[PDB]
Amino acid sequence: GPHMATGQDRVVALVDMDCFFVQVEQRQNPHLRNKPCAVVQYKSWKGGGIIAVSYEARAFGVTRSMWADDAKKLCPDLLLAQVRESRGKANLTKYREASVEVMEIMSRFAVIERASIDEAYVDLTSAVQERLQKLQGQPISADLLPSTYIEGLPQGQKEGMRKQGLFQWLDSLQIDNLTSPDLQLTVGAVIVEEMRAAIERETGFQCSAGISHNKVLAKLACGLNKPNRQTLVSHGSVPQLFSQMPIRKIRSLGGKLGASVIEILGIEYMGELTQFTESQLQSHFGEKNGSWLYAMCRGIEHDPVKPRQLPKTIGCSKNFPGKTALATREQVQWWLLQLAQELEERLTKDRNDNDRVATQLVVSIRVQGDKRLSSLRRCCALTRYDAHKMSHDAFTVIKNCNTSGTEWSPPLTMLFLCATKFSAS
DNA sequence: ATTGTGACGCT
Ligand SMILES: Nc1nc2c(ncn2[C@H]2C[C@H](O)[C@@H](COP(=O)(O)NP(=O)(O)OP(=O)(O)O)O2)c(=O)[nH]1
Ligand SMILES: [Mg+2]
Ligand SMILES: [Mg+2]
Repeated sequence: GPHMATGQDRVVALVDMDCFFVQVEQRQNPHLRNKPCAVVQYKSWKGGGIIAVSYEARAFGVTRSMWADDAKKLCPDLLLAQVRESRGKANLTKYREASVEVMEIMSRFAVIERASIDEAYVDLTSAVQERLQKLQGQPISADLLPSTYIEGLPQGQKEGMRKQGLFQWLDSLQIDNLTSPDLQLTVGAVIVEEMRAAIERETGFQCSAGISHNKVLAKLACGLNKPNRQTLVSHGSVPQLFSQMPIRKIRSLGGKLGASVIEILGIEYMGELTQFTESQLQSHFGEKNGSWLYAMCRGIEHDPVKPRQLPKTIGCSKNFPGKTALATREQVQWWLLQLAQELEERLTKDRNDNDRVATQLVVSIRVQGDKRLSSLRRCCALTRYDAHKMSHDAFTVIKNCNTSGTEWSPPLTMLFLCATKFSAS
């Protein structure tokens, strides 16, 4: 009753950019705007692999991970932008820099946790307290939430249903109680409207946001009304939402763990989790997962918004599939040097921008026919931002995989260099 | 012959 804490302390938002790499290319190339288009990596093998799709193109069934030739079968007027290639590999620099544009704007409003190239969490609890004090009890106008959806409303066209849901939400608000969680979420959603307006005005990119009380609900909410919309998921809307929410839709249950939850417990939806005691979940899925699951199916999650705007690692990766697998010593050296050269450029820029230095170089390889994605992961010291030195050290650290008596065997299907263990500089 | 990243957990 009174002592059952509800995980309504925080206001957390998740902002994710809509079809981000396509928007970056559409800003640079006006001819792609308001068109079915996608961004691919490479072009020789089946026209390249798609990693980003505009919503127009999605209406035709185009998705990420499709080959571009297959996508063209679904969508014959599809436009394609290609990722830059450098030293024979995909170069994602332009999007990392567009990302930084967006992150720098988000940082003005609150402390953010970069969750990926195109998305960040925001802890808005302090900002909402401030804005609540400034309103001095003034009610909240639907003008202030022009793109906000309220999940589970209305109850009892799209813009119409959205505005109906927003009016039902706003007429039920107790605006006098500075401590009502629902009010706090509302004020958060006003601030997130302002943040998304600033992002679009200062970059031309559009995004969606989830506003809720924790990261998992914010992230789930963010997807509910993409594109170019934001969704408030209240604590009170969790039971209905989760009663038909497949377990795999929750961040981190989309894989092996989620499948075991489904299979062992004999359930399909998030809501059904509430019928198990914490100990039952801890027995089946370990003590941590169990605690996390017991709280999560009630809408409660405690993972903090970490103050971390920058990646913790900087890495360069390239597959060598099938008959392009590296089979000679010269080949492994030339590609370790290409990877090391890109890594060096990125690290030198990181040092000058962010006043820090990586201290550990990780080399990962896959050998042909291996089942695993990574066959060997070995670390060594990183003492200089010198590509020739890094590549030589990667070779020294992996050379004892070669079973040849000039040749390389088994042939390498992946090289991966990664700088980690950063330190102030 | 999705590929290229990046976080975090387990032991
Ligand atoms: N290299 C590479 N880049 C990828 C991959 N997957 C995604 N990206 C890149 C391209 C993506 O633009 C970007 C962000 O990924 P999302 O937020 O998951 N997708 P988006 O923003 O496109 O659409 P939505 O509106 O649904 O959020 O990361 C991949 O497998 N490989
Ligand atoms: Mg996105
Ligand atoms: Mg994303």
